[PDB]
Amino acid sequence: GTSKLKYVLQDARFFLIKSNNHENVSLAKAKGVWSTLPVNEKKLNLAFRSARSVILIFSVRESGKFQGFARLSSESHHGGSPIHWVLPAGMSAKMLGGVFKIDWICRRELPFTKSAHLTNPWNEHKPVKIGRDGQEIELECGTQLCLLFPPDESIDLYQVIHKM
Ligand SMILES: CNc1ncnc2ccccc12
Repeated sequence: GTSKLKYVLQDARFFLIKSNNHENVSLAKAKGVWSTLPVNEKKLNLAFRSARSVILIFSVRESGKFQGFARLSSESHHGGSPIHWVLPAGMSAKMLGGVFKIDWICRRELPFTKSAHLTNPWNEHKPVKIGRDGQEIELECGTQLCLLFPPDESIDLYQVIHKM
């Protein structure tokens, strides 16, 4: 069903995460963490304090798909265990030092071909597949994009709801 999902998405903020590689998205699915550059680190830290849920929607570059989406459960933190990201060319581990804890809501893929009818008012009404890392997605677009994903029966939204 979709009722607990819709409850989680009600009045959420949505952000596009564009991973350069698959390795870090698999790590993020395994460990429930994400790290971004400080400009997006600041944006997400602000959004986490402002909304009942902040949803990150992942897509790895060149894949033609989204790989799932997750909810921020914390602000970024520095000083923990060095998460072994595959660091992109031009990105240092000090830049990715901020670590967000995330709860996955769906780890299933969605091909871009299935989101062609959805455009983002905060990105000039471009198809929602188009955007740089950190691009905020408007409420209705983001909600409808999340509802397009195949349900992930492995995930129980009860624990997620217990953090809102
Ligand atoms: C886990 N950190 C990352 N991994 C892969 N690509 C990225 C692109 C922009 C910012 C952060 C990235």
